[PDB]
Amino acid sequence: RPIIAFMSDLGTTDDSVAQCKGLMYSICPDVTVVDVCHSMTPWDVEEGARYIVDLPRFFPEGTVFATTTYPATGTTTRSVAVRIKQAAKGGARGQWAGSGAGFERAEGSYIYIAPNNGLLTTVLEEHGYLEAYEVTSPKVIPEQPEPTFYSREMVAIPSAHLAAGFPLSEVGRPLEDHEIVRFNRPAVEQDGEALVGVVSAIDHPFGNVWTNIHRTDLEKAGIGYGARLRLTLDGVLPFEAPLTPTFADAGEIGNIAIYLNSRGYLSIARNAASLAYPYHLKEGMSARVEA
Amino acid sequence: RPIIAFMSDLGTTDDSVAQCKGLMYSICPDVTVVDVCHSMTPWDVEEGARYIVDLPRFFPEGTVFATTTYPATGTTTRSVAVRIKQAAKGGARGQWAGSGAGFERAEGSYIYIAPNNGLLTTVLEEHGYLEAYEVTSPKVIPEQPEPTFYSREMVAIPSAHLAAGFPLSEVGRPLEDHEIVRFNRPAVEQDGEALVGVVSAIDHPFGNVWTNIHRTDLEKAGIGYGARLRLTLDGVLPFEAPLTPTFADAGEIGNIAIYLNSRGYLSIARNAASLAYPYHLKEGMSARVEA
Amino acid sequence: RPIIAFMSDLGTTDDSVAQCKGLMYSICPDVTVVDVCHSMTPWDVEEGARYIVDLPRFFPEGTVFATTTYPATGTTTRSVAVRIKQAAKGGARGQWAGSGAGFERAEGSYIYIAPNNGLLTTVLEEHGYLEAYEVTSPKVIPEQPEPTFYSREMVAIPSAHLAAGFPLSEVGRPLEDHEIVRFNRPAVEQDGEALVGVVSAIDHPFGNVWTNIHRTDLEKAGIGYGARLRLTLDGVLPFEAPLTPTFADAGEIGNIAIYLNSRGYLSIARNAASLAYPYHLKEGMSARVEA
Amino acid sequence: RPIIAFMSDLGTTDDSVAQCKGLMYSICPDVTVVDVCHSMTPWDVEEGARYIVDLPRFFPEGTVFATTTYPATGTTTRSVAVRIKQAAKGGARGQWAGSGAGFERAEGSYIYIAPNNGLLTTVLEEHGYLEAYEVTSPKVIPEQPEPTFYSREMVAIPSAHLAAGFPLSEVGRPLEDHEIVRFNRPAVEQDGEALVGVVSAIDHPFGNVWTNIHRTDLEKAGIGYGARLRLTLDGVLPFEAPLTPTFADAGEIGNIAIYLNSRGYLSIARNAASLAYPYHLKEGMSARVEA
Amino acid sequence: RPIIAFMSDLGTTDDSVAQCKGLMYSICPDVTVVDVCHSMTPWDVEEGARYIVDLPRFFPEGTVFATTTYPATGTTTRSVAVRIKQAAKGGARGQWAGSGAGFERAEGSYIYIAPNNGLLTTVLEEHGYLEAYEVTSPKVIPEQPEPTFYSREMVAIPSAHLAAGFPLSEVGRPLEDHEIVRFNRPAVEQDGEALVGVVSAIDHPFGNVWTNIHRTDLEKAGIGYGARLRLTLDGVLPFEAPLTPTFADAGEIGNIAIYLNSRGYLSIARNAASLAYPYHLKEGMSARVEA
Amino acid sequence: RPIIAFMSDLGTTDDSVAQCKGLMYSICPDVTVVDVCHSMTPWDVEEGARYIVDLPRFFPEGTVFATTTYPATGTTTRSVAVRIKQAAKGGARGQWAGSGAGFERAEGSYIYIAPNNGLLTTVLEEHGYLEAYEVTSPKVIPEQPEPTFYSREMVAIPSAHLAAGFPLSEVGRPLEDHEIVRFNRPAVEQDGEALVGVVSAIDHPFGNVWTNIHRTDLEKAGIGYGARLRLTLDGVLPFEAPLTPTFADAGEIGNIAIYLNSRGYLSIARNAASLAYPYHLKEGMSARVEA
Ligand SMILES: Nc1ncnc2c1ncn2[C@H]1C[C@H](O)[C@@H](CO)O1
Ligand SMILES: Nc1ncnc2c1ncn2[C@H]1C[C@H](O)[C@@H](CO)O1
Ligand SMILES: Nc1ncnc2c1ncn2[C@H]1C[C@H](O)[C@@H](CO)O1
Ligand SMILES: Nc1ncnc2c1ncn2[C@H]1C[C@H](O)[C@@H](CO)O1
Ligand SMILES: Nc1ncnc2c1ncn2[C@H]1C[C@H](O)[C@@H](CO)O1
Ligand SMILES: Nc1ncnc2c1ncn2[C@H]1C[C@H](O)[C@@H](CO)O1
Ligand code: MET
Ligand code: MET
Ligand code: MET
Ligand code: MET
Ligand SMILES: [Cl-]
Ligand SMILES: [Cl-]
Repeated sequence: RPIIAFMSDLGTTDDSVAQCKGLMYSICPDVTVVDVCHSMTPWDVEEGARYIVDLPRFFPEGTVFATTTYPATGTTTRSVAVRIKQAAKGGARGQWAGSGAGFERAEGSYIYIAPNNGLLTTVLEEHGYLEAYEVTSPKVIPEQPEPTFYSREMVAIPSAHLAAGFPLSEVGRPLEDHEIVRFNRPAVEQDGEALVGVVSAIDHPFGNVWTNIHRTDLEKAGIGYGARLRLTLDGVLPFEAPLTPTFADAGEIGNIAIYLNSRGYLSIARNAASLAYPYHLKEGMSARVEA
Repeated sequence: RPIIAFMSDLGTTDDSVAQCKGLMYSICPDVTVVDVCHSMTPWDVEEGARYIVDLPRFFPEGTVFATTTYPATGTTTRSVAVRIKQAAKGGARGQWAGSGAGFERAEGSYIYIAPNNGLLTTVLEEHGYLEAYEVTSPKVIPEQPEPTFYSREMVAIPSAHLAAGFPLSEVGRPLEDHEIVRFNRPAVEQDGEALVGVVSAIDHPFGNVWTNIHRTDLEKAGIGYGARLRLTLDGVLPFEAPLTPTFADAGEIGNIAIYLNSRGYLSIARNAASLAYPYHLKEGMSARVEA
Repeated sequence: RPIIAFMSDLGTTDDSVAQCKGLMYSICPDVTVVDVCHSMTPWDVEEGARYIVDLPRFFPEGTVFATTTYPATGTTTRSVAVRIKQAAKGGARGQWAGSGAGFERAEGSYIYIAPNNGLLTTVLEEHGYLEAYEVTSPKVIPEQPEPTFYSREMVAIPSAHLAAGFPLSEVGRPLEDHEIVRFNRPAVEQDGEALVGVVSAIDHPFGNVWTNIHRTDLEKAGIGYGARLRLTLDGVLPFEAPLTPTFADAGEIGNIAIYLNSRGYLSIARNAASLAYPYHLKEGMSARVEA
Repeated sequence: RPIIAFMSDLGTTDDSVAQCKGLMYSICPDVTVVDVCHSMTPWDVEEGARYIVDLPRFFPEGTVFATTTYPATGTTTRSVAVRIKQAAKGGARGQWAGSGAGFERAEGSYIYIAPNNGLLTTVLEEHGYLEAYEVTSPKVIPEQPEPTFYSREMVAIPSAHLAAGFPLSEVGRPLEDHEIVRFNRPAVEQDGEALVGVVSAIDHPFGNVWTNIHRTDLEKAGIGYGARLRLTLDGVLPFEAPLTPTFADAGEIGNIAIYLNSRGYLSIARNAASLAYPYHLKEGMSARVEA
Repeated sequence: RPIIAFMSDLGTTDDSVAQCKGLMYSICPDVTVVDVCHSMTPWDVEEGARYIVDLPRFFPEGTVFATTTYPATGTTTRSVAVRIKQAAKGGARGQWAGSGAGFERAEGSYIYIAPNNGLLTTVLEEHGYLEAYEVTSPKVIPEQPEPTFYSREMVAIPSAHLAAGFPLSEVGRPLEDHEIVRFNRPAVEQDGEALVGVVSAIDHPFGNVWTNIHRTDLEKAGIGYGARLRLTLDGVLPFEAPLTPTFADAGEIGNIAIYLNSRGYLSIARNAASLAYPYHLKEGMSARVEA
Repeated sequence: RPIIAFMSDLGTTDDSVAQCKGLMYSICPDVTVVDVCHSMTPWDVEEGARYIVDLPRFFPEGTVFATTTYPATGTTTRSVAVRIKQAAKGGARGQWAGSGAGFERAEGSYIYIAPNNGLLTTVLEEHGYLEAYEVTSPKVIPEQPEPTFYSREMVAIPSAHLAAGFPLSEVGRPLEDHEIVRFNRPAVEQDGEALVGVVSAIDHPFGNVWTNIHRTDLEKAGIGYGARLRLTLDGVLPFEAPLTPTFADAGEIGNIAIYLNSRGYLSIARNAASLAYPYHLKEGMSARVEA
């Protein structure tokens, strides 16, 4: 039972995704293709990264992540295929996913295949890796790749060979670390007792607000649950709430909750109401926090 | 081949759903996860109800409906898991789904697992139930549920245990009826020969308009096909048309059809054109019909 | 493990699709359903055709394409079921899809099932057909089809019987060619050295612009890679770029690329930026190319 | 203290209008300039005509109407200057305007000055004219008119000379009737008892709906106050109300009133609420009335 | 030199206003018509009131305010004409308007003429009045008023007779106080040290935010300039700033200023930036303040 | 008959402007107040400059230009009052405004009064100045200026004193040149034969596009009428057209005209259609022209 978990920016409006899916079933008859999502902001590798980094602990070992936004499509660049190290505990407290105590996932048990454009930055940082390869072998990519559709040609297709048991180290030469392109994570700065970060995303469809201010960033300025926090978005909209586990802790429908999202990050929202949408709060706006 | 049919408000923009799907495949290797939809109006239990109520007759016996919007996530609340009684004929005339005479579905053959927040109201109304359970066992929910992601923790995960043959009655104690939270259906009033109801939905992507005025509500005011109806949306926009089986019965492209939707309810549309969109007609307006 | 590739206009907002999916699994237990996409512009047969015509080469032989937009739902019209001839090479160069030299696909290896409203126009013209049939048998459609939901009753349901091995020629009587409804493809005109066509689509979610000016139309005005082209949308926005394989060939981010899309068509876009969205360029504007 | 009543499409966003105003005061020191409005849809002569045709009765005799939208600016075309015949009674009943029995206005008492593009169509047809002239004299237009600003140069400037007592017949040679450009008024058709017309305008800022169905058109289908009318916009929105003098006659706030607007035309609206705005009703939709 | 100051909801899109203006110059040849504004929210008497209440001290004595929104147009209701008592000091500090020490304005020196619908509520409250009259005399209103245009017929027209020296007390019988319709001012409540009020308007075109929390409301909870204030709009967006005279006091471009607007009311804004528009802050949203 | 020509960003939605106008009539009974416009982009000094610079040649000698956006309101800053030198020919060829040969305007005949924030930059550039003064005297500004309404207090009021014959040099001390705040004009660069500039404005309500590429900038690259120009907005949308006097020169409705606007600058539009609006072209984009 092989599984390819598919993430791209191909959208949900035409047959793009299906074409990849057609190819995946054609290469690996028994595959289950799990859509991650296909609707990220085109070419936004940083956004992409957020969608792919938290996956491994949820999927059965041997799962293959075909993760792609490919602005460099049709160029000589080639995909990188890495087998990640730890599945890594994640979440508001840092645990294994699943029922009971969660499902402990053995190391070396997932492979990502992605453009070598930085998409895998956070994956590599949070999970580490055992081995990394340039996807150049004509046994796993087309001999005449479609100039514009490298998401299909240099990702989908070879994700399928990988799902189908094609040995990882045969896709092309090993890549040294400096050859795996990285992007720079926007850093969280401890100026004063405060923590400056950014709204790193809007949590659709609810309009919850997500900052890049991680738990660890918080537990080092003191801040843990119960703590009365002042959170300031866009530099002008301040907000006050205690840090709480969840939304209903805010009290009435509409009230502000400051909480840690399911990825471990300081977030803000309204209890059973959208905070972002009425106020057009958006990704890229700054975000300060202090108790 | 166990099937989990998945309905949520998780959206289609991040890895939320896939996280759930990963866990599903991990708990129940053989599962086929069928998306119902994941783009309901967040926290709108009434809306969600409408997407899950008519499913059972279309799915193979033994299907599990993982259905969730969970405003109460992170609280002490626990999901309910019911096995429904009748699959229940549905539709504009009330029939079994499928080719020929349709496929009759044995009683007691589907289980719903949902927040105990009322999402299951109309399900229980239309289908009745054999047994209902508080989803509390550590064998089918996390010991450390992610505060904010109870859709994953108290729904996805346990739906997978259930698909996997985990005995329903072992998820937690039996729930008495009064403990199964219900919402109140907004009622249709026979004031005069008229029927006041409500636009209960816009039928996306077509812009057809659906009222909570069910057939039985109509065949007790007399009205059946052929009948010349006056329908009045928002209290201001009147409409005249015979009740007809379908859209093309309206005649020319753009003409008004008053008809009965595939769920059995009084609806209005334009023949091969959108009624709702040019006029900004919404889920929530007043609907009124007369002869 | 046969496969139904499903394309419709039913949207991703309600349980419509899943109802069809439910029936599919019910009729053909072992089916894998592949979503093509379900968010075509309602009733736009020409658009739908675009989404279905290039699929055969991608899917394993025996794949069944349930392709539907059905404004004539509820009428006496009956769907057509064709087995296509050639899987037909496609793309910017005209190749088999897949790794290596691609996967050659035997003829007579795919069935399309659709409303007889013209959706399969391009299919039939680019792939040809071996045999065509009116879908009338009670063995594959309901005895009381839901008047408004012929996508489900006259497509999904029977697509499932055909996936399940139901002999194609037993769905209903053979249709003669003139009975397969055709729409008229907007033609490309060689007025001068120029080539007048149309923006056939906006390529979502990137905002690339696609014309109905096919490569063949190009290679007979001389035009091939390297050529400096003037492309003029809407009649007033001219555009100058050499015809190149891909986006990055435009140079800096934002630069215009004139290139052939993955379907073989002349297209225009910006390198890692949206061309269509900032300027509200929309399908249907004139499009012209010349040396 | 003579008066130039000024109507144009120059907008209220730049100094365009004021430039004309500046010239007006410069040419006719004692002028009072009355803004009619300057935010007509650019180049829409039919709309402009609506704004200028009913003014004469309101202004003191000798008033000069500088009325302009000039797409032909910078060309050899020259404005027409007419002295109108009748000030012409107007309104829902047909009366002189003002207190008491209103202010009867002598004939031959107002001059219009406009592009010879058809703007004065309705003017000439409802008021008649005594004398018409091509505005060609260097005594009233520039010797080097600004190519793009013929509203200023071929209207405002000369309107000022005429306000200042410049003899009308010395602006340029007389024009014969056939040389005064006319546009064709969309006609109201008595098909049955019904009356087919058009939504001629949206009455901003209220959202009332105005048809080109004049009272006279009404009083010959029988229709006068008290009559129960069916009015049908866009072909599908029917509407039922008695024809009444005013809005409050509809009863409660929000209720539909069918009434005659202040220009004599059949109109529809909501009592102290907008009819057109919530439903995006727009000028140009069909409009029909009957008993 | 008589002046009529004109305020209505007639908009700036057609000849409505001009028709009134035509009539005004016709009744009172020497009048100067000063537009106040014509773009208030139709029928919003409370909004209207805010536009008319602060005027008297700016205009030369004898000025006449023609102030109208007239939902009751065409009914038997009649306008009220009042001569107000004091011109009343206004502003952030409460002073006479003008150069030097300002222009002291004698009592009994302004008349308002308005629908008797409550438009004059705040005028009457802030300025008091000497005498009040029903405008019924056929010497100052038409004998056949246009049903729909009472703004013109029962306001403009008789504002002009009043400007023209027609004795106030001749317009119709005196009205006792209980006959002058009043609306209820939304009250500011001292719950705790805090002051609950409302955003009473958005200050266009800047997007400054205006509350109904008057200076006096502030100087009674202590609050005066310098004071560190917490201001909470919509119940969720808190804000902190010192109360300062003006915008630049906020410091950097973009910073929040809490200040008293030119009408005396607690306001909030961004220094040289819009506060309302990016966040879609709107009239009707609550507004708390506390130091 | 003294004229105050008024330009501000006060908008047209409240009584702001009228407050100013009231004071104007109160200080200078005989004044005619001419609105320039009041809807400029708040605080956008560059924009405002463009609305006030070309006025003088259109107004009678002695006219006073009250021109204001005042971000610094409430601060110690004080307005500047200058008497300009030349009225300065303007336009697409450079002429006096008016009928015949136009009306020559004597030097030293207009005064501008404005915030000393740079609003007057291009005025002083194009017109030069004879004398400049700090507006400080209590005789022409309030002793207690309203902190927030310096447009009224330090502009409207004193413009009225000036219209009223109050000696310019008595408003406050003479200002040396370096004390008259200037902004920097964004410059046009002759890189190659090309001219890079900027869309300096959208010409509302037509959607014509105005560049800061002045005629003289063009007649030194050679370019005069007849010349075939390539113009490139936003760096992406190219355009080809002869330089022509006017719009109709483009030929058919909708065709592109490249021409020189009434202020002398290079502009682009569609003949009797909007260029800017369908394409969302904005004040601020890059403009580039070549041959
Ligand atoms: N106009 C474009 N500029 C830059 N990159 C683009 C463009 N269009 C598509 N892409 C990329 C992203 C897809 O994942 C990928 C599919 O191979 O193609
Ligand atoms: N702002 C919110 N307030 C209250 N509850 C919220 C909020 N956002 C998401 N949720 C809930 C509902 C999801 O279905 C559910 C999935 O765990 O999470
Ligand atoms: N308003 C309408 N007029 C005509 N046809 C409509 C309408 N809405 C849906 N449809 C059709 C097309 C879907 O594919 C189809 C699903 O069976 O339903
Ligand atoms: N793009 C354009 N095409 C054709 N005509 C236009 C355009 N813009 C303005 N106008 C005209 C009409 C104004 O009344 C007039 C003012 O003289 O300028
Ligand atoms: N549809 C309407 N419902 C209620 N009131 C309306 C409507 N249209 C106009 N008005 C009012 C307000 C104007 O000031 C006034 C002009 O006399 O007419
Ligand atoms: N938010 C603001 N920040 C800074 N200044 C502002 C603001 N709003 C108005 N103004 C100024 C500019 C007006 O022209 C001027 C009229 O007094 O008031
Ligand atoms: C708490 S909402 C559950 C889905 C959400 N997007 C998340 O990952 O946390
Ligand atoms: C153009 S890159 C992404 C694939 C594209 N939507 C296609 O159909 O080719
Ligand atoms: C309809 S009430 C306001 C006047 C309206 N705009 C008219 O033209 O009559
Ligand atoms: C401070 S902005 C000046 C105009 C504003 N609308 C007011 O009355 O205060
Ligand atoms: Cl991040
Ligand atoms: Cl108020």
